[PDB]
Amino acid sequence: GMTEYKLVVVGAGGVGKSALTIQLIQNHFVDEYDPTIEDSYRKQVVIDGETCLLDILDTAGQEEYSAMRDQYMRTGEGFLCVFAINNTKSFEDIHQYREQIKRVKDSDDVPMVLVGNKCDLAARTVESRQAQDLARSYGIPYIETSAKTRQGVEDAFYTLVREIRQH
Amino acid sequence: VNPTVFFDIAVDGEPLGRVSFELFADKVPKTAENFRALSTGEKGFGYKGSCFHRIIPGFMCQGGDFTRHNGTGGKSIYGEKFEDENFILKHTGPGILSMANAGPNTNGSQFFICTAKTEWLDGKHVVFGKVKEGMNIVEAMERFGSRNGKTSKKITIADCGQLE
Ligand SMILES: CCn1c(-c2cc(N3CCN(C4CC4)CC3)cnc2[C@H](C)OC)c2c3cc(ccc31)-c1csc(n1)C[C@H](NC(=O)[C@H]1[C@@H]3COC[C@@H]31)C(=O)N1CCC[C@H](N1)C(=O)OCC(C)(C)C2
Ligand SMILES: Nc1nc2c(ncn2[C@@H]2O[C@H](COP(=O)(O)OP(=O)(O)NP(=O)(O)O)[C@@H](O)[C@H]2O)c(=O)[nH]1
Ligand SMILES: [Mg+2]
Repeated sequence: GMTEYKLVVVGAGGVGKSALTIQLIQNHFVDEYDPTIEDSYRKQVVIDGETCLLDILDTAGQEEYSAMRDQYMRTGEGFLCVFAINNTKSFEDIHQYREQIKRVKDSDDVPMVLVGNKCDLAARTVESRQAQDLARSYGIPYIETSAKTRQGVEDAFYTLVREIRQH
Repeated sequence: VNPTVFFDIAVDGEPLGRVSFELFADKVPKTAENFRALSTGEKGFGYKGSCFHRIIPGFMCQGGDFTRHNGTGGKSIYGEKFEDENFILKHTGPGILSMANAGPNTNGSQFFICTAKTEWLDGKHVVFGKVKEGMNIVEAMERFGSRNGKTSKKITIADCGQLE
C-alpha cells in the first residue's frame, strides 16, 4: 500500500488556499469566493519515483476562530503556509500561523513550506526577496504559486511531501 | 406593524413544513425590506426555489443564494450588496434571523437562522428578524447538516411569501 501524507493548507482568508487545492485536485481554477469552513481532499501522485496518497485539509482563514485550529494542527504532518503576494497583511500573518503550529506540535522542526500565491498578478506588494529571507530564517522552502495559471502548484505540494519524507 | 414572511421547506422535493419569520422593520427597515421583497419575489427574483446550502447542527441553517445556488452568490434589492444597517440586535439564541456576509458592508441575500446562541457574531452580522412559528422545522432541517455544513439532502424553499 502507498504511504499517505496528511497535508494541511493554512493562511489568512482569501489568499487562495482553496484555489490552490482545487487546482491540484481537480485541474480547475475557482474564480468565485467561497470562504471555507473545512474541506478534505485525496489525490494519488508520484514524487521522486514513489507513489503516495495526499490527504489534504483545506482550512478556514477566519481570524475569529484561531483557537479552533489547534485540533487540526495536532493531526497534520506538514503545512503549507500561504500568503498572497499582493496582500502584505497576509504575509505578516504568516508568523502567527507558524508560531501556532510550533506551539501545538511542541516542536521547532515541523515540515512546512512557505507559499506566496497569486504570482500571476501584476501589483505585487510582497517582494520575492522578502519572502525568501523569511523562509530562510524559518529553515523552510519558499515557492511562488498561481492557482490561476497552475505555476508552482504541484511544486508546492510535492515539496511539502519531500519535507515530510526528510523530517 | 412588522411584516411576517413564510418559507415552505422541502427535503428532496417533499414537504417538510412551514417556518414563518417576524422581520424587525422597526429596528432595521432597510434590511427587513430586502428580505421581505426577496420572499415575495416582487422584484422578479428571490428566495423561491433556492436551497439551504450550509447547515451545521448546533449552530445555524444558512441559505439565500438564489443566483448561483452554490453558496457564493445572491443579491439584494438595492444592488449586489448593501451596507450594514446597524448591529442593535444580538444573536441571543435559537430562531434569530441574521444576514450572512463576506466582511463589512457586504449584505446581499444570504441569511442564516440560528439554532443556538452565537454571541461572537454580534457586531459582525446584522440581526433583522426571528422565527415566529415553525422553529421545529428549522430543528428538523438540522437533521440534514454536517460538521462542515454540507447537506445530506437538498433542502429547498419550495414556496415563500408574505403573510397578512
Ligand atoms: C473553525 C471552524 N468554524 C466554525 C466553528 C466554530 C466553533 N466554535 C466553538 C467555540 N465557540 C466559542 C465558545 C464561543 C465559537 C465557535 C465550533 N465549530 C465550528 C465548526 C463546526 O468546525 C468545523 C465556524 C466557522 C465559520 C467559518 C469558517 C470556519 C468555522 C466561516 C467561513 S465563511 C463564514 N464563516 C461567514 C459566512 N460567510 C459566507 O458564507 C459568505 C459567502 C460568500 O459571500 C456570501 C457568503 C457567513 O456569513 N455565515 C453566517 C453566520 C455563520 C457562518 N456563516 C458559519 O457558517 O459559521 C459556522 C460556525 C460553526 C457557526 C462557526
Ligand atoms: N489572480 C488570482 N486569484 C486567485 C488566486 N488564488 C485565489 N484567487 C482568488 O482569490 C479569491 C479567494 O480565493 P480562495 O481560494 O477562496 O481563498 P482562501 O484562502 O481559500 N479563502 P478562505 O480562507 O476564506 O477559505 C477567489 O476569488 C479566487 O479566485 C491566484 O493564484 N491568482
Ligand atoms: Mg478556502
